[PDB]
Amino acid sequence: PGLFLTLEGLDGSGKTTQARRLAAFLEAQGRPVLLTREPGGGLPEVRSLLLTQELSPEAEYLLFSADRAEHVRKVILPGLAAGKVVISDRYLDSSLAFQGYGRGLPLPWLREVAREATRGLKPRLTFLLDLPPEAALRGLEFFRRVREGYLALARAEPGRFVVLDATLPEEEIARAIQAHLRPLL
Amino acid sequence: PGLFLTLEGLDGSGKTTQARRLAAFLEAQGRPVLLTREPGGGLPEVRSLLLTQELSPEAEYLLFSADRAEHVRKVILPGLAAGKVVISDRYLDSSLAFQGYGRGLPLPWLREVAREATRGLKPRLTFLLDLPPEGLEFFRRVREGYLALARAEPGRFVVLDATLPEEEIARAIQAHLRPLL
Ligand SMILES: [Mg+2]
Ligand SMILES: [Mg+2]
Ligand SMILES: [Mg+2]
Ligand SMILES: [Mg+2]
Ligand SMILES: [Mg+2]
Ligand SMILES: [Mg+2]
Ligand SMILES: [Mg+2]
Ligand SMILES: [Mg+2]
Repeated sequence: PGLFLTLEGLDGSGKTTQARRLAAFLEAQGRPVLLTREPGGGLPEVRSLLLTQELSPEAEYLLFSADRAEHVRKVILPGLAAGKVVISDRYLDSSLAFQGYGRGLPLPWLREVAREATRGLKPRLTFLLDLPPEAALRGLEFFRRVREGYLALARAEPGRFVVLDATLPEEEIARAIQAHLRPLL
Repeated sequence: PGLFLTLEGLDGSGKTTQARRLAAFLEAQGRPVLLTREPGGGLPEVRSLLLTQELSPEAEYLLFSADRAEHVRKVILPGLAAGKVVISDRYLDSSLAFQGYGRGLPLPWLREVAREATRGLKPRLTFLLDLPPEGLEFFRRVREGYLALARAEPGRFVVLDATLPEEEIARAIQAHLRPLL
């Protein structure tokens, strides 16, 4: 038991919708599931703080890392230990795309920080809902750096990333996630 | 140039009292000074997050580091660039002693996190007010941890007996500084 999955992409890429549909799919199959998300699954106040405040990228990354540290320890690892499929809407790859490719932080430092923040926990599969910023349902150069950063991450770890066309019908996307998922159960 | 100084120790060691007196002493010597402190110097709200019940040592450190990162960029480096004496009541060594020696986090990771957080900025001198720790086992660890950090960097740390009268401590800080004036 225990299966750790994540969803990634730009805000408005369909992640919550696809996390919900994946939950329901797994509920329909009798498989215990836990939905969670970042930011805020570890330290809710990190999410609400950063709604109205803009910090250096380093400080932003470090707040998200503290939230992720609590999130992994109090939510994700306990859920996995109970044998659940734990699905996180955003995880480490979010910081790497947004604070790294987006705001310019060096990836090897981000990962060194993450190593103890996440206790080395990595998803078995990560679904990237890929689209241009203009297609997001909810400046443009920044968001394009993020989109490309995600695609770069996916190219480096083709054993973990599944890249999906986020502009396809939500049902069609969900059925694609289910086919990629079927061999792992 | 600008001069970066820190004060360290357990809570109740007098390090805040000495930070305040040093600032006034330099400020009455005409030298422009910036008095600041951690936690709160970079992200004043960090104080709320740090009080979270059952916070993991990793998360606690990462919170202090977030404040520290903002502190260095927005307050300390600009102060130093203006040629001020910048005095910080607590800096990185507080995390090394409390979250490393106290809560058990590995020092090399703490330092690697710190290297971008702080942008490598080290105090020229750090005044450690050494107070006997009287849970107690945790404060013994922290107290001894601080002494170990001082032993490792004997040019940077000035270890002072925190039970001496306050004005004697102030005079001993002043004497260590006079060669940088
Ligand atoms: Mg991920
Ligand atoms: Mg992290
Ligand atoms: Mg730090
Ligand atoms: Mg210090
Ligand atoms: Mg500090
Ligand atoms: Mg190191
Ligand atoms: Mg001590
Ligand atoms: Mg040292």
